[PDB]
Amino acid sequence: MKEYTLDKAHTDVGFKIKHLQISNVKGCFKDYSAVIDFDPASAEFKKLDVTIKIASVNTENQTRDNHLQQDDFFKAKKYPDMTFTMKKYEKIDNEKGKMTGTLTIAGVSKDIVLDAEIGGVAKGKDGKEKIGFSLNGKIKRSDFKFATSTSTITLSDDINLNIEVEANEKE
Amino acid sequence: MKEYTLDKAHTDVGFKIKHLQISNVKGCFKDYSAVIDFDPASAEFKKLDVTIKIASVNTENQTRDNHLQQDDFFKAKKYPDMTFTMKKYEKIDNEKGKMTGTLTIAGVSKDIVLDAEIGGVAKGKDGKEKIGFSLNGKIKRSDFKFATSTSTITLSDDINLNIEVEANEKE
Amino acid sequence: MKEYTLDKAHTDVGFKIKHLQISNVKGCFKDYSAVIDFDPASAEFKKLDVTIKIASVNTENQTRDNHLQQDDFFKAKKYPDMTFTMKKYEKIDNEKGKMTGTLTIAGVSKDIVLDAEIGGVAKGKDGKEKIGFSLNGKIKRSDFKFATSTSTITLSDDINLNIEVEANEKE
Amino acid sequence: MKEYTLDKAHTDVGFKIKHLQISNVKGCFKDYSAVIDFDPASAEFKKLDVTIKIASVNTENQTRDNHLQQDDFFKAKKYPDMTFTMKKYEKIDNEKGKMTGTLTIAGVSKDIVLDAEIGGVAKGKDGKEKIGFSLNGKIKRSDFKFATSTSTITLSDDINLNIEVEANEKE
Ligand SMILES: *Sc1ccc([N+](=O)[O-])c(C(=O)O)c1
Ligand SMILES: *Sc1ccc([N+](=O)[O-])c(C(=O)O)c1
Ligand SMILES: *Sc1ccc([N+](=O)[O-])c(C(=O)O)c1
Ligand SMILES: *Sc1ccc([N+](=O)[O-])c(C(=O)O)c1
Repeated sequence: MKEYTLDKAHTDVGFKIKHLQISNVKGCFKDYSAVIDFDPASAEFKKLDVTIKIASVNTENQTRDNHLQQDDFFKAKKYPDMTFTMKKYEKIDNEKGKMTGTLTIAGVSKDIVLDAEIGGVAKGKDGKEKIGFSLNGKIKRSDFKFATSTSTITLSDDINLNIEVEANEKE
Repeated sequence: MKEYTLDKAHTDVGFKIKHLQISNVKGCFKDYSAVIDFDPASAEFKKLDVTIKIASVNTENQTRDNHLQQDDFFKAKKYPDMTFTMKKYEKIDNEKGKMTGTLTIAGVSKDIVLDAEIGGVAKGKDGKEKIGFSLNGKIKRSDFKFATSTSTITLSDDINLNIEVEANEKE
Repeated sequence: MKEYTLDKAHTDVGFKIKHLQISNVKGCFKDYSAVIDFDPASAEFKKLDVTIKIASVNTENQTRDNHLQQDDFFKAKKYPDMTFTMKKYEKIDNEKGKMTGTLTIAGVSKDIVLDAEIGGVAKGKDGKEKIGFSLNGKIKRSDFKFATSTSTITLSDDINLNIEVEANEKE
Repeated sequence: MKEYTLDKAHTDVGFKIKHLQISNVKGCFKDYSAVIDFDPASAEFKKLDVTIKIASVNTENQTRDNHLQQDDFFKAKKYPDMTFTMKKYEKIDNEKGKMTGTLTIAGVSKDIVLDAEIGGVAKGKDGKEKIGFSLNGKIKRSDFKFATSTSTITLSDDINLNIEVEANEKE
């Protein structure tokens, strides 16, 4: 037998423990188009039709964006775009109204409600109109059979839509 | 009614979705002491007794370390230190053996097994001995009623011990 | 050395693996009171004030119900009741409207919106009025600093309110 | 305006909230074969070779068992069986020893250690030998690239092996 003293300099009294962390993935699309018909006399939307290029997704990360395009997500090869079609705008007042439309994600379509909040209506510098509104609402992954392989535990079943728009009159 | 065109520059077609992420918290203790009796003739440990100052924890983060000291973790005010006491070393060969001892965390004591792996035995530059071994093993939070408030979901019930030691002869 | 044959009858080739499962806790309250002023000429609510006895919770399980009363949940000793006070009803049509009111849980108050859906308005058998409506909406635990000890991982931050009411005229 | 009183009999003041629950899946295999060479003079294993029919899995549930056979698990069509081959038994004493062998799951092979605990050695009623031992150890899903599609969050990366054997001498 013999006696030793630790060399604290090259000794590590260590442990590893596994924990979970919840975080929001925030994201948008760089490439989309829309048709907007709005009546500032009454603060009513008349037609709102949006097409989004799935390809142009951005969640501030280069490799997860590619993965979104694959079979277990968007399947962008087969279904390159997602679309929203307004069916009904029910005004609450000049600032607020309930929008109902058809959302289509990878060929599956469901009718959703978004909360329209009008942030500002104006006649601009040049005497031509502008508006700044938002559309907000929660859709369920399950309702669109979207990313069915991924469990509702790992990734929430709820997606929260926040569409923030500035827009000017045409021609 | 009137027609608008989005100003893509001040429009954001956005979404938020919640996901979970699993990660290892790695950590050690900066301040501990040990008594080590080892016989290089036979590669057997004779006595190994460690005292760790809970206060000196480090998981590479200043604020979680403080939180570890609180009631729902270490309770360092009441139980400032954790201790290991070897009871039995069962040699497998010169590189490997099974160590059995008493671990005490916040006043609760249980007998654990660690896997001893001898990385190197030597007579040094100056003709005095050295050794470099490791002790590895999994303990269960539940076995020590440790952090009972925190669910086995958020934080694993398993803690993985990795004690890496370099040490030299005494006097 | 010697050769053996398993007795399949008293041999078990076994394994254990840990998995997570997501489930809805559904619940209601057995004991509450309300004041309801409604105008069937216009399908508008005028006053809606509810008081719920936290004590009377029921999630189909005797022991979790008790636990709900404790400090890390309702604190029913200090805050025996939760209250809702209508501030504003904004009609959409005769079937649908947006209700805004003050919810109070354990002394913390916040203004919420519920979606009112009128399932049926009637003059009854005896020529006295009835109505059957629902109130639906999502509140956030975090908004009320409710059950702060429990992580948003183990238990959702979102509570989904579904108030289903049948009601008859007074005196 | 008009005043109503709830019909408590057909009124439900209700809520739904999502929570996670951790549970052990326990399981075994009904159909396997083994070759066992053991020396009761020294309490050493000499040869231990097991073949397990993946098909015969049982986790007390008819539909999850089928799912285990599919591509995202065992792929039983391609890889019908899992095998263990002992390479080395290192005795600790007559009750305990460390077993090292090759585990193969769906064509991927890795060397594992199991803790052998001898529960009983005997010469039976009829003067022929018996033994009753157990083999215990943790393997990692990731080490065998097993069920790669399923996240380490939903299902633990750790599988815990508990092989409980009774066995009698041959011919
Ligand atoms: S367009 C856009 C890019 C990145 C992010 N993001 O922060 O990950 C957003 C967003 O917050 O919606 C939008
Ligand atoms: S002593 C020490 C400090 C920090 C870390 N760490 O990486 O968080 C370790 C470790 O990896 O064990 C040790
Ligand atoms: S009042 C009531 C009791 C039990 C349940 N439950 O199913 O757990 C409910 C509900 O579904 O809302 C209501
Ligand atoms: S062979 C066998 C069948 C069922 C179970 N089970 O309880 O799910 C076991 C086990 O506990 O190992 C074994």
